[PDB]
Amino acid sequence: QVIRGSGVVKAIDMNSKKITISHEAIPAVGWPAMTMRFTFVNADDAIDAINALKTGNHVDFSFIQQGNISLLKSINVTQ
Ligand SMILES: [Zn+2]
Repeated sequence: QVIRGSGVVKAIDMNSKKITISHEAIPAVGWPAMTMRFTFVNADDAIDAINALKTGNHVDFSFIQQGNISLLKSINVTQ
């Protein structure tokens, strides 16, 4: 139920708490490569996403599915 992904951060919205990630195929849930919105709960996850947005560096992340909400459980940026 914890799903892992990778991609590039393309957008962040602090009102909706949404990180837009252009992610790779995720075979565990049968999703193709897409640009999709993930919800963050913690300022740390947002600050990692914001540094990824600046650099364009690849990001690894995990989330769970609640319908239209993909809830971020972790995020790592890679220099
Ligand atoms: Zn912290």
